[PDB]
Amino acid sequence: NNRYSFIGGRTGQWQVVKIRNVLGPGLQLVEKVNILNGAVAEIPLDSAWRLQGFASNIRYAIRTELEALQAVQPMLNRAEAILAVLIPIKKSAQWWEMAQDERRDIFERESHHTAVGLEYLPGVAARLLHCRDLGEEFDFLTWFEFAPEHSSAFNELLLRMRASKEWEYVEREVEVWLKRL
Amino acid sequence: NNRYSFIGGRTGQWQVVKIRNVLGPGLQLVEKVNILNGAVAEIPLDSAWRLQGFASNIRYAIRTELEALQAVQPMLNRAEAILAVLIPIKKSAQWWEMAQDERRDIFERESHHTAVGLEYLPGVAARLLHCRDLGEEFDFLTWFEFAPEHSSAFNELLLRMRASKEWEYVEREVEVWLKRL
Ligand code: HEM
Ligand code: HEM
Repeated sequence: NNRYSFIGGRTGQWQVVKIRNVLGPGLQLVEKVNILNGAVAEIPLDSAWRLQGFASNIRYAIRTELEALQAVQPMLNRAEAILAVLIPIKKSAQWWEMAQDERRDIFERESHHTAVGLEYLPGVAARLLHCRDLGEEFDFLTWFEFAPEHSSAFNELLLRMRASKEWEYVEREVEVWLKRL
Repeated sequence: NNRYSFIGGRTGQWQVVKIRNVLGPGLQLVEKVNILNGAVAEIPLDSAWRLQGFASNIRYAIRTELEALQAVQPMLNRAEAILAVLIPIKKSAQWWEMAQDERRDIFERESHHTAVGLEYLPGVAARLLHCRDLGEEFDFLTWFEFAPEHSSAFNELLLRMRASKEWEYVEREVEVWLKRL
């Protein structure tokens, strides 16, 4: 199953440390996030929101970039990786109307998204889910986990990405900061 | 809503003319296809199969190709376009493991998918739905409609595509020929 749900509520594997509503409408503060490898039909009664997305095929990375990523990408659930961040992201209609070469050029040629990100592996385990096609309010769910010693580096990564040409097309973004229970 | 379901059975807006089980397991012959804008969990007991997929963003076409397509592409639902063909397609695992530059290279540089297809517009209207990400048995639902005068031209297009490098990665394919009721 390539579908995952993130339920904000009073149960889950992750305790919410804080929620930062970076751009556009935020997400209601909750105690925990519950991650499930499947679709959940309705938001539970005592829960505040449900996000969902699916794992999918590569859209932009070229073979040499994939080879570099797979060489350093860490697994999930490392013993030391007790911190995580869930960052749902929505991109603008102007982004989605662009052609494939236009979006690839902004993504890598102009913003160096992969090249910049590669600097912060193997410290940071990063994963991507897609959800525009499900009709969700966000387009992507991005997931990161790392040990506390890499907290400052991860903030530096965020600083760099938010200044990139690609981020001129981000129109909604929320950070859910988490600690493993 | 970008989700569409295709229910093969006794009712629908389209009459089945024939089903050509081109490659791999076919689809049961039915009287009609009912097309619904949205997901459907269950189908009538009278129905034999359900297909589903979603409309999505461009994955391969570059700006100059989009410009050429927009200049000649017809709209769906032309009064004259009383014939349609629903062609579900599944590509191999080897295809999906490839990186984005590798798949683009096969799609256009080697197979001339868009260049060949442009030769059959404006006669043929077309739409692409995606469903690998939904866990479906096919990867794509492709849709084509045209006036009867263009049936032989469409069959020629099929012949040219099935001979391309890209089609060496197609592992399941069915043609559901339809007439608008
Ligand atoms: C930590 C190191 C990172 C690496 C190695 C990395 C690498 C990548 C790669 C290779 C892709 C393209 C996947 C594809 O071709 O389908 C991608 C997509 C994406 N990443 Fe990153 N990334 C990193 C960090 C981040 C961060 C910090 C964020 C958000 C703050 C982020 C948000 C996204 C989004 C939204 C996409 C989807 C882009 C689109 O399809 O338009 N990534 N990432
Ligand atoms: C009739 C004229 C046609 C034109 C102008 C055309 C053009 C295109 C274009 C530009 C794309 C890329 C869409 C994107 O970038 O996301 C595409 C994708 C596709 N087309 Fe066609 N095409 C035609 C006919 C056909 C036929 C006859 C078939 C099957 C029998 C077909 C099957 C597909 C499939 C399966 C894809 C998705 C490829 C993938 O994502 O791997 N097309 N077409």
